[PDB]
Amino acid sequence: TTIIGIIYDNGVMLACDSRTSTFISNKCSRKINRINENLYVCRSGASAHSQKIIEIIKHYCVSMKNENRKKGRFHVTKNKYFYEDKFNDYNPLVENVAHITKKIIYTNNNFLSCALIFGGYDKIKKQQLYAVNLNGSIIEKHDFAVSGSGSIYIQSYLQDKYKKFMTKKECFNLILNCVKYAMHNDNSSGGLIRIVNITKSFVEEFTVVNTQMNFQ
Amino acid sequence: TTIIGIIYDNGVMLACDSRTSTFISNKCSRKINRINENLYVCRSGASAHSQKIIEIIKHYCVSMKNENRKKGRFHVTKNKYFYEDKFNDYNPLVENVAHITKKIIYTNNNFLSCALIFGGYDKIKKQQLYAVNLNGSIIEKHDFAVSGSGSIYIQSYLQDKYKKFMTKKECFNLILNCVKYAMHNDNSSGGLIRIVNITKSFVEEFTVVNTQMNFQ
Amino acid sequence: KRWYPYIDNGGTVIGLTGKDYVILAADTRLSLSYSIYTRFCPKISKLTDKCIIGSSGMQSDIKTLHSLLQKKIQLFVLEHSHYPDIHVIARLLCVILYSRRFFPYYAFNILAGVDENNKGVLYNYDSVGSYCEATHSCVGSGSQLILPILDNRVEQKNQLIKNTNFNLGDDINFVKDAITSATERDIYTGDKTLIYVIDKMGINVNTLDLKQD
Amino acid sequence: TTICGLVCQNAVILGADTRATEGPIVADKNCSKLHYISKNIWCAGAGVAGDLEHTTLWLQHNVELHRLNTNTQPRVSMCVSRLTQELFKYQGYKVCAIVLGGVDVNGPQLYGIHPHGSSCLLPFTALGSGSLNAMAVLEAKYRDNMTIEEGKNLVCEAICAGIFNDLGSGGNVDICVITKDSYQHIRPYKEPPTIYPKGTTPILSEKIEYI
Amino acid sequence: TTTLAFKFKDGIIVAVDSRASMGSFISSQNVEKIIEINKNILGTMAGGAADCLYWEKYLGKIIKIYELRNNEKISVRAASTILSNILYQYKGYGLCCGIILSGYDHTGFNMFYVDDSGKKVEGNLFSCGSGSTYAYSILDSAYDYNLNLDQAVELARNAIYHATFRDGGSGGKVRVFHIHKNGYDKIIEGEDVFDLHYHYTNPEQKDQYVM
Amino acid sequence: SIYNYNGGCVLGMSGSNCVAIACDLRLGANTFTTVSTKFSKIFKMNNNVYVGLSGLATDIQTLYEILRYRVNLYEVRQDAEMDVECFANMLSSILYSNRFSPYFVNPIVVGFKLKVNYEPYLTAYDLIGAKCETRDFVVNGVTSEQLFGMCESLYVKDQDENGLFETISQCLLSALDRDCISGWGAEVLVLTPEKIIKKKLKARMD
Amino acid sequence: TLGPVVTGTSVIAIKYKHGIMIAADRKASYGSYAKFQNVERIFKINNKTVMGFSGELADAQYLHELLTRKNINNLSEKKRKEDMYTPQHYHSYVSRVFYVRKNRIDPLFNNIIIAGINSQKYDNNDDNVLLYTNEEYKEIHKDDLYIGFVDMHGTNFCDDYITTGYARYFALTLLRDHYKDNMTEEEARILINECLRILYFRDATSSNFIQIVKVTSKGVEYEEPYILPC
Amino acid sequence: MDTLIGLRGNNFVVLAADTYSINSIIKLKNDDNTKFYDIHGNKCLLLGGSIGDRLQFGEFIRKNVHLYQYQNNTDMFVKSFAFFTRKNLAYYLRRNPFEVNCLIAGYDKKDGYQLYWCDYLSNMDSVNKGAHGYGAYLVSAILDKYYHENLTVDEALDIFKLCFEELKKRFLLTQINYELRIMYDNKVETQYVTV
Amino acid sequence: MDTLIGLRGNNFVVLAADTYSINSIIKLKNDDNTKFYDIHGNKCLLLGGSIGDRLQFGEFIRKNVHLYQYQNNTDMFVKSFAFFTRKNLAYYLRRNPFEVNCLIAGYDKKDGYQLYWCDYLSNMDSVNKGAHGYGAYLVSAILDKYYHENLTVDEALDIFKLCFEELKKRFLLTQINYELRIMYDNKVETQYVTV
Ligand SMILES: O=C(NCc1nc(-c2ccc(C(F)(F)F)cc2)cs1)[C@H]1CCCN(C(=O)CO[C@H]2CCCNC2)C1
Repeated sequence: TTIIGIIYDNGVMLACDSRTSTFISNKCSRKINRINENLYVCRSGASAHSQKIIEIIKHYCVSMKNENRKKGRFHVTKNKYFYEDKFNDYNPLVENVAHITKKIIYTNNNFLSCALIFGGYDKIKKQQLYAVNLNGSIIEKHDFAVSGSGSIYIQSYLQDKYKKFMTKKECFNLILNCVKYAMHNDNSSGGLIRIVNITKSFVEEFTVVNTQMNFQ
Repeated sequence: TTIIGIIYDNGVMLACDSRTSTFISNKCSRKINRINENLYVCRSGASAHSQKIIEIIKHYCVSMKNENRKKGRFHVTKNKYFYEDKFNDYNPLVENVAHITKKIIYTNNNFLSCALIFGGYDKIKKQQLYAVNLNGSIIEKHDFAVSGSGSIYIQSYLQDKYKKFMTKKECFNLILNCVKYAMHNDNSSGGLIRIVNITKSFVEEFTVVNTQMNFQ
Repeated sequence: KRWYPYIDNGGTVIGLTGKDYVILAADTRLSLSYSIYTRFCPKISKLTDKCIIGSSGMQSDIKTLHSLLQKKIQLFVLEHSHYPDIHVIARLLCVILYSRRFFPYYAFNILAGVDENNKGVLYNYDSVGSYCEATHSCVGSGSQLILPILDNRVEQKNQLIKNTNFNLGDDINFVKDAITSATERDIYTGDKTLIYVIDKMGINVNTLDLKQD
Repeated sequence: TTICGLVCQNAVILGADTRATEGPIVADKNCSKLHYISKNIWCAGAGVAGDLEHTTLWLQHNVELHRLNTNTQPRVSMCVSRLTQELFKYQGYKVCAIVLGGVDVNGPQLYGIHPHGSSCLLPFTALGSGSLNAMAVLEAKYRDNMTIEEGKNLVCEAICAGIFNDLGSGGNVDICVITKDSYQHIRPYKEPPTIYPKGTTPILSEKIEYI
Repeated sequence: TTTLAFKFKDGIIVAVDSRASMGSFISSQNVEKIIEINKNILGTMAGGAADCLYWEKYLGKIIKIYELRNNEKISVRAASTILSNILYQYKGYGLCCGIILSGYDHTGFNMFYVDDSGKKVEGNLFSCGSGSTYAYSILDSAYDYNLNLDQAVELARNAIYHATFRDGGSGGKVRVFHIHKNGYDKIIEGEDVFDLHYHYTNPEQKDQYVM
Repeated sequence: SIYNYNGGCVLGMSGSNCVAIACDLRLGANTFTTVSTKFSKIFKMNNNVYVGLSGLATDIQTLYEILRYRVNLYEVRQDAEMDVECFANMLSSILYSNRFSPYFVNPIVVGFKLKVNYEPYLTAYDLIGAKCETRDFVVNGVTSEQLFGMCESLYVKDQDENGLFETISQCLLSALDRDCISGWGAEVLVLTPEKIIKKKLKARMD
Repeated sequence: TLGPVVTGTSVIAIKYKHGIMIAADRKASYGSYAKFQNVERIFKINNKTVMGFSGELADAQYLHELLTRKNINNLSEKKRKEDMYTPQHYHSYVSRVFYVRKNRIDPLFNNIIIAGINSQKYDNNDDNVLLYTNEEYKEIHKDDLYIGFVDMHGTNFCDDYITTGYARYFALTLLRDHYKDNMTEEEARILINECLRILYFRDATSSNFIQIVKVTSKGVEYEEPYILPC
Repeated sequence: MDTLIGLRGNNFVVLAADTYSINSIIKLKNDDNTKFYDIHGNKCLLLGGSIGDRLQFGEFIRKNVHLYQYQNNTDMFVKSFAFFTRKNLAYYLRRNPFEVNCLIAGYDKKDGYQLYWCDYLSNMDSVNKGAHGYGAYLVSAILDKYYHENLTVDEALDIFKLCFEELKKRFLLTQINYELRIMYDNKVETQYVTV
Repeated sequence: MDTLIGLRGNNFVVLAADTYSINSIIKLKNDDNTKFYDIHGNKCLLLGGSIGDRLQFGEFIRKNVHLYQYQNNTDMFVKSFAFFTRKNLAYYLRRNPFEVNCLIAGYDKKDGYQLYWCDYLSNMDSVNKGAHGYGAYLVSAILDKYYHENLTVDEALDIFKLCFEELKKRFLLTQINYELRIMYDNKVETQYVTV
């Protein structure tokens, strides 16, 4: 598995492979999960454990979103969605969802073996990446986060190529090349590349078919 | 440990860190070992096992070199040595030394846990890199070889930056940056960087003090 | 993890004596766990013109043991200038199997033959060399299925009304029915069976297709 | 066991063999492995015999209860959620590898559920000992849009490959074609002694009791 | 397995069952568990059939060489000592033998119990195998030195029968041999113990016998 | 190895308008000591429902008591005999209720389904209630392989009561003669819609 | 060798009308790490015999060295082309090596294919052998062609087609379904490419970078390695 | 180590046991009285195994059956007593097992004289004869040989004498002292046999 | 399980052992003769432990001491015999140990009557009294209590009678049959004591 998040100038891009399990049980999977319209999360580790964590945290996020509503009136294939909550009035903060996920993982860290990368946008802290580690420790990353077996192979490479205020285009190219290199080097990662770009007012999800060409 | 070899135009560079062993027993070590004037080898894995392998293979190399002699007459701090055997009349081939090392490792691969990178020059195959893996399998690398704990962190990076016919200068820069990134990411590798440039007629040995600077 | 040096390649070998003949039928499937290496690997090897050996267990051990017994029989013929009968070959097989008592051949064997006096003879062997003569026997994966059937047909112990008159053709058809039942109920038995008949004229081989699932 | 499922246009096709084994011994030559969950949802099981049967009965009757209460057609994703939550409730035990195939308002949906409680929506899949043999045929021959008859043929080929290549698979081919309107469960889809004399058995005693 | 031997007024009686098993499965019921070591010595089998058979034939070879060299019949004591030393040399390699060597020599009738652990015990009455305790109980209840040959043979048959009745490891046929001064006789070559139950304990055969 | 402590085996077979169940009568101890020769493993639940329980004897008795309790409550509540298929499903549910601490038993259920038409009904179980229904025969116990071989070779479809009795008795006896830890008598029940024939075979006692 | 470290994946060998076609991807994996991606896993034994391996690379290289010296010693004693060792001879030799190592509990962690042409009656390539330097293909009867399998336990056999590793499930199903006698080179290539395509999609240790080797009347020919089309 | 023996005829039942109390390698007593548990109404529970488990289970069963008989003012049937004992032993089997072996003897008018053999796994059955302990291996065949349905009580005691003599002669534990319960003719009698 | 007892006075040495041969739960013999190994020249090796190891080590040491005495035409001293036995037992301790316990008794003119206690680990010492086996735990204190230096042989035999009676009464294996070697006044005597 390879899961990557990169903050650029006007958003945060998450990316993942699609391979699941020497025998490949599945080659078209969804490791990036939509928790809310402004909040996605990437999985790595045990599959059932992470998936039930996703369901529990979707339940928590729905409860928080319903409770956040105030009374009264106020104010390469892509798929794009505009936020229903235009002003971020009641969408939960990314920190809140990431921290309750950290709490649930830490409380059950005897057997849970899951590493998550939350990415999202809110009006307080703008775009954010949070990395929830295996034992249930949370670290906010302001440049990028990486996790999974393949990510190690690209660590220095990402550290060489990251810039502070990348545009959408060059960040997209960087994250795509990163997942491609990780798939090239790691047997456990492969298949089509899924990318999710999260911005102030919309989210667009890309699907990419890939090939690694080199004459090194 | 990080050990790297890169073939460039009319030469082959090898490079290594200096850190030995959470507690650092030694911070100025020699993982690159001179087997012959035209042949060096990089160690990784268990220290005593690899060092005794180096001693045994130095004995084999000396025996082979003495036997190779025909009768009669024929025909940033650096240290440079010119080959005594100018015409490569009797220096052992790099393939021969690498293969007898593979034989010794494979014969004792129950307990031996050592991965080696031989680099050298001879008149038959010019510059060569050989990688002797843990169980005693030998693979000749015509572009580069990497081994040790830190090398994984640079696997894509080197794969992105290698060119087929690099000059001395850019190959030196690439191998230095590779070991620097590996040391930055890997706790088990650190300290001063040793580099050995092997060419047709001489060997240079560089020592480098290092520092990783980034505003990523 | 230590490497375990034994594997069961499966399949069944049935043996049945007559008055002056003996039948040995073996399936030809070769399997590893729930997969099939090949659908044709004979388990029965000729030893003399009146003696054969079938075996079930590890195919490498079976092949090596059969070749070893053949080589020692040829050596016996060259040295002592007469073909050994089934009893001599039987004691020889016992000694050979017991010589590896602490790392035995992973094989259970049936030695079938017609002796000097024109009597059908069948010895059965476990791995370490304990052996005994029998009028009917079975080894391999299907043996626990087929040994009750052979007991019921041959001995008829629990039958007051006994039909103890058998000839060669009925025995052949009964052995076919037995290996068919083993194929039906044993996963490792199937594909094809080679049926050897030894009698006065010598050895005769016949084939019967079995289910391939 | 060899079980397979695929998604064709407005339909799911499940298929299975009919062999149950007590280790090396074939314990049942005509076992039925395609299980009813609802009119528009079916499933097949490839794990601990008991756990699969009782989990399928529990899922079927709980789905019927949900249908009665809500009056809506059942959803495949509901069955997936219930199965995965139940399987994760136990720490990996109660092993059930399920292919769950149905049609609802969202379309035809095929899911592979693992014994640890992980689900995966798939266009086709296979499970059991002969899963790899079936997946060879499916990966060779599957295409995205197929007729029902073509999907039936491909399912039959996959199950036959499992039957003939995997020792733990055998017997007949079962299939089930699930659509929104109804289902067609074709159980016998494809199919690739002595009488003793009276009184021969000795007895010590006999007792006759009239019902 | 059950073997027994006892000394009496007219020599030695030896008796055995004929069952061989592999765990729970009965591999055979025609096993010959009494071996002619020489013309005057018999040896029983209990435990590992391979080891017992091989080393008793090996002992026969050694005895043949000894008798041919010395022009004299070996004693039962010397044969037992040779067997015990041979079996002790393989201590720790998992040999499993329990053997009763009984015979006639120049010092009269002799009987020795020898097992794989180097044991060597001289006596007048022994029993070995899984049913040994039952045969011991029957023999010790009824043993007398002055039994006639028919009485001794019947006692041995009854002891083997009760051992086979109680022990799952023993069964098949009972054999009873009689060693005398000029060789041995097979008094009961083989008798199916099925008939012995319906002789001794259930002669009338109107109902299942209740233990 | 828990099933080897007592041993035991149960068999069932179907004929035309008739069915039969059979079992050995041994109670063993520590896999080799026979301690009883009348321990019947067949139990009547009702006239059209019989169960054959093989395995650990304590669990045989406990499960039989539970099943008798449940069947009697069902029949007194409903004032009718329990259907054989309802009993089989109930036995599956009871065995699965103890999934992580199972009764070490391998039951068979043999009876008549009523439709008056009397259809034979046979099914075999594992210890956690996974059941397989069969039209021809069912087997459980440590002697399962020998019983499977005998029934596969000798089963004849649609036999009358006498032929069914002879075939099932010969299958059971031949299978038991090759098993150390089962035997010591054999009970054979043959049910027809009007009556039951209980017989005790002249079996080996080895 | 205690266990596998650097491993080669499946090998697929089949008989076709002009001889043997044997295929393997050029990848050797260090666990889940695809460290080496241009490795050779089909070795030439002689002009009518090739060897392929799945499993540990060190053991396979040791076996390759053994067979190399066996071929050289055979060549030293040769006086006519019939004296050259056949593929079945090498199969028996490899089976014996594996059997002895199994007996001493020091196995080679490999599954080996030994394939080639048994008959000398199709060419004069062995009359003048060249080890250090390299008309239409003749139709060869399948009885004169040989493909043989060996495993860790020494279980050895032969067939018209052989698979190792993950190909024993994916490739072998399609082979048993679709194989036919006397296929042309194009049909054999298409079948092998389909099998390798399924393996590339379903075997995580595989790659789409294939090496094909043909044993025909004109000897052993190593095809240029290629990426799987489409 | 605790040898128990039981023999049932048409007109009697007899139970017997060694009278040794064992603590590691020492016999605490040669006249142990923690094995027999006589219940009111022609019933006896003879227990083997660990002394503490014997005391706990035997007194538990005795106090339960006495409570039944006083609450209901009747004598519990021997079959009900035996199956109640088996049910309670099996209840504790999967929760803190009583490592005790049981012979359950009694007399009823409904079913006559009755003997039940039951092991530490609660595997129970009615028997005409039975034994428990290692010494069972040395006595059972004797009980098989000399038993017949129409035995007198004196002939049964002679059979028990044969069993005791064989346990002295052949068994590793040379058990010399024995206690016997004789139930016959609506009386329960105690006997002590040395050698 | 093989009880061995030894008692040395100024004018005698006495050894004793139970005469039981054991094979799992059955006593093969109540008159076992595989424990005592009398050597020529007023010497005795009384061995415990497994019967096969007893036979091998006993016979071995006996044929080794007889070879010495015939080669040299003298009687080996008892001290030399005891230390030779200990040396050979310790030689095999780290290579296939003989699991045998030894009492080594004898008479010399050089050193009078001598008794040596030696265990399966070849830990040896000269003693006035000693014991081996589990039964040692029940006899040693008796040997401590009633021993004095000027015992007559009859008083020593009375002490051994007390030891045998205690082994009958209290020991779990009710050992009844015993054999005794009495070395005194230049004669070696065998006695058999029941109870
Ligand atoms: O008893 C069986 N047949 C009849 C045979 N009787 C014997 C035999 C009997 C008695 C004696 C002796 F005492 F008188 F000397 C010596 C030999 C060997 S064979 C089968 C019963 C089921 C198990 N079985 C198998 O073959 C299972 O397959 C094996 C193959 C390789 C290893 N893994 C499983 C044998």
